[PDB]
Amino acid sequence: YKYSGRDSLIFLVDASKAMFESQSEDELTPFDMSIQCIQSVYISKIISSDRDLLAVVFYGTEKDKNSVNFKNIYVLQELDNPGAKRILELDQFKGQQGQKRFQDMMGHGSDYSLSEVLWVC
Amino acid sequence: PPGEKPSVFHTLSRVGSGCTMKELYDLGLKLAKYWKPFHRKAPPSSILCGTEKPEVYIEPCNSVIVQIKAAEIVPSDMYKTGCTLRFPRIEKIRDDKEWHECMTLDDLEQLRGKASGKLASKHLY
DNA sequence: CAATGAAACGGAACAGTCAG
DNA sequence: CGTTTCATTGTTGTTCTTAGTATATA
DNA sequence: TATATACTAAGAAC
Repeated sequence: YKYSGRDSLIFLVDASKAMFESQSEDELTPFDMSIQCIQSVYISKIISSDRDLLAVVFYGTEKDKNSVNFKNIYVLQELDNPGAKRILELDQFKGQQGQKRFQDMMGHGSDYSLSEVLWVC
Repeated sequence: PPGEKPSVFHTLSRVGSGCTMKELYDLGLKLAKYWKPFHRKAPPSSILCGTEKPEVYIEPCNSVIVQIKAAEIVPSDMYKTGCTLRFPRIEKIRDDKEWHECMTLDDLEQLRGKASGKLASKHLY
């Protein structure tokens, strides 16, 4: 494909109360799993293809901001070249204390609609 | 009157240039729930119209102020103000201004009479 | 990776036509 | 007629240069 | 003890 073009991967996690504290057992957590996956892939992409684009955007949240001021959508970090200033932002949420921060800053997880999630991403 | 907000508006010109399409999409999403179909046989009282009629109208309290830069003010038989704008385009979407902060016919007349309709009357230094 | 170019559009004004 | 948008040409990564430090050899 | 000979490892140039 066109060389000057670049790969772009956007990240989008269910922010409802569904998997925020599912934790059937005490050995994993889907949010602690999804955020771990995002952090790992994003740090790998740092070194691998630093020219590319990544973005993380949560849906179903209670606080709101996006390009179109919709409901229950949070664009955590926009599409831009990867960098540490966002490694830290993602890392801020890794942890039980971190999930406490996430819930009391954006929300428990309200109602949502993946139509509007696809529209906004 | 002092302390009160305007209730009757006089159309001046049509503008459709100066905004990036992302800004236009944002403004359309913002205003979508306020547009009402325009009836020539039943026009709104807050918005009088000249010969030019819009396809849809919006009540002034729900609208947005736009900053317009145009070459000059020229006579027109299509707008009630007796005049329109030559080469008009939107410079900024004035989200920092309220709807009632729109100028008045007195301001329009002052601008028209300042330089014989020309809106450029200041030297470059 | 972007400055430079176009092309595409947005009215502005005119008149002839058609309806009525 | 003016404004805006898009697409394309300049863009570079690599090789070589010098460096620096390395040591043993005479 | 002196001398250079070797190397790698830098660099920047294009």
